[PDB]
Amino acid sequence: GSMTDLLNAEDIKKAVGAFSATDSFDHKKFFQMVGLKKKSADDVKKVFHMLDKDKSGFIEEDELGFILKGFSPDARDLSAKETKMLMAAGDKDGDGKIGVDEFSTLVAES
Ligand SMILES: [Ca+2]
Ligand SMILES: [Ca+2]
Repeated sequence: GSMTDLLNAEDIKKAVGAFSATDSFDHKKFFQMVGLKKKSADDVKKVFHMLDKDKSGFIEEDELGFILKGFSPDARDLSAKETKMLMAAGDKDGDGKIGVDEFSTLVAES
C-alpha cells in the first residue's frame, strides 16, 4: 500500500529534495533518482495505480500535481505550470490524461 514497499526511502528522500524549489521539476531526473528504472514493468504499473486517486485508469491533471506526494506525503504540490508541462510530455493521444501505457513510456524514456 506504500511507496516504501516498492522503493527505497532514502532514494525517495533525495529525489524529492532535489525538486524542493518551485518550477524545478524534471520527471526524468526524478524517476532515475527514485529508482523506477531499476524496477519491473509491473512495479511501475503499481506506481501508476497509486497515483490514480479516483481509479479511473488515468492520471488526470488534478492528480498529476500530487505525484511527489505519492512518493512522499510531506512533499509539495507541483505548480500548474509544472503539471501542465508534465501532462504535455506524458499525454500522447491528446485525451488530456495519462494511462498506464503512457506512464510506462514516461519512466522508460527517463
Ligand atoms: Ca484518475
Ligand atoms: Ca493520454
